[PDB]
Amino acid sequence: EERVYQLLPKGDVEGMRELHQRGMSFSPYEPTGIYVKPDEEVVIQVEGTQQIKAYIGTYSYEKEGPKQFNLHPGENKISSSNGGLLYFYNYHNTGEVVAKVKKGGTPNPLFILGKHTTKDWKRMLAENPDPYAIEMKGENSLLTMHPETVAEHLKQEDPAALLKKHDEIINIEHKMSGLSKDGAGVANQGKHSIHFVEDWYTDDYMYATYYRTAYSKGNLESVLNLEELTNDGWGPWHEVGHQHQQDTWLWDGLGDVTVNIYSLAVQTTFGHKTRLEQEGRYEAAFAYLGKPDAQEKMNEFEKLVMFWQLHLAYGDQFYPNLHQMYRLLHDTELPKSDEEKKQMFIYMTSKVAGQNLIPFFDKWGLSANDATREKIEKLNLPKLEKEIWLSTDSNPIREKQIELYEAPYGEPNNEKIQNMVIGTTYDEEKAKELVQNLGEGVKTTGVIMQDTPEVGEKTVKVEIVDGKGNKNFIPVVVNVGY
Repeated sequence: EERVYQLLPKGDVEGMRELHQRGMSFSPYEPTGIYVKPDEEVVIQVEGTQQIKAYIGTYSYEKEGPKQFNLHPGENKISSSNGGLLYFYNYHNTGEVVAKVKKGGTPNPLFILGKHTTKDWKRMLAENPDPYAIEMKGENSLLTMHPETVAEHLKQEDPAALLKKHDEIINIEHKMSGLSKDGAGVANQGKHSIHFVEDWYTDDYMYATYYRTAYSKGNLESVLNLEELTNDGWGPWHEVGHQHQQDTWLWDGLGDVTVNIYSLAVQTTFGHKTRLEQEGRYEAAFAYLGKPDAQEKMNEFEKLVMFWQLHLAYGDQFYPNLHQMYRLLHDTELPKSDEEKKQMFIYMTSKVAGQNLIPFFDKWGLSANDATREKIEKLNLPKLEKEIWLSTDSNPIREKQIELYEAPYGEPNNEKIQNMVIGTTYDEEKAKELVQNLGEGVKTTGVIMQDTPEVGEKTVKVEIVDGKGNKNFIPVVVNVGY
């Protein structure tokens, strides 16, 4: 027969990662529900002008990593020694690409939310007894699991409710990161989903890396059981949070601290008490509240306290604004060491809050130097009027809640990938031609920023600004060269 695919332009995962200042990429996978046997050839033709990429094998699902393929337009034939599930990758930002599989491959269960009913699901399982894998695709999530594991932990008649909840969790963490589906620039979440994989070939408990999050055998209950995902899902919340964690305020000792900021966000949004409160981490942390070497003698979960206190003090809009402001940093102001990251955080949080937070950080053993103190001083920020360093979830000593950052709107010049010499940080005219559809009173500054100075079809950032002084970075695809 013939299975055809309409592959919408999803964009580049690495481009969004650098834009978001995140440490690992989201998933580039577009599931097909086709399984390719080892050393079996598949015939796929690409109808259209643009080319696409393909995968055989699933990240963290087999012993060997997946094999990547560069598919040129028209008829194409590829094969893989290890075999595996077929995926496509339309890394372009515009133009849908038609890809039809007319030879090779075997049907593999793929449930798609908002497209398949319980009837389709029941039929899907019956037609494919004991399959290679079960795949369940939501709006923002992809699940690749072993069938026996799904049979054990899926407590509904279809994966729909499970996929709805996974998307909700992901949307919560996107929001906490100041990322939205229709955001512009540093507020654009991108069009790539988060991948959840059952890994039978690792000893790690749970982990997160590039392109996916993974869960070792025996530890999938909180991923597939809807009730456990909602009530005891700290695991998957944490791993998803790890893919949101931005490095610019991640110094040594925060690796398993700031990730849980997103975890606490999910836990409270579902109407539950915080892990800090239920483990009494507050009382333990307050034992170091004032100590000169407090930060050194505190553990990972104790340091988490001061981060959550900022959220409770200035409302749900704090960390969304903080994430965005960090993405707007120019190359020269990016912190390049743990010490600089610490000092930067004191300044950035103060600017977001709109208050001098130096005494708050002083109490938690994070002292600002004279340069930082002076830099904050020039902002003429009002003092703290309340002691927010004693704040808990059972005691919300808030401050003035702040508004959400309104980033100026702009679009890439997807009409033609232009030229730019590597190392270009300022060019008034080329920058103007790189963007489209600017908001009222919105213009380019001429500032251009490539996070990782590489030559080729790479993503660079173009700075825009409105009348209020607010700025944004518009990600555009440019042909960089020597």
